[PDB]
Amino acid sequence: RENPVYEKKPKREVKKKRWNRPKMSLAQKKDRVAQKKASFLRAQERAA
RNA sequence: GGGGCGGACUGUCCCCAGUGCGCCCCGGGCGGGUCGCGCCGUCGGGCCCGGGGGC
Repeated sequence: RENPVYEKKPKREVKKKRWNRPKMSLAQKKDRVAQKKASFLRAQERAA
C-alpha cells in the first residue's frame, strides 16, 4: 500500500546467438534425398 | 559462373564427398525501368522557330 508502482528491469543488449536449429532449404533437402538414393544404389550394387 | 572470410547442415565413398546461408572481392552475361549525350529519318509541330512563280 505504500509503494505499489512497478519499475521495469533495465534491458541488456543481446549477443545474437541462435539456440535452435534453423530450417533447411529446398536445395539442401533435395540434395539429401539425391545422395541418399546414390548411397543406397552404391551399397546395394556391392551387397549383391 | 569464380575467389576469400565465418558458420550451419546432409550422405550405409565419409580418413572423404556434398548443399545452403551472412559479408567482401568479383571478370562478368541478360533485359527492361530512370536520366544524360551524339547520329540518323519526318512533303512532323512551334499563325510553316529564327538569320542571308503563286497566295
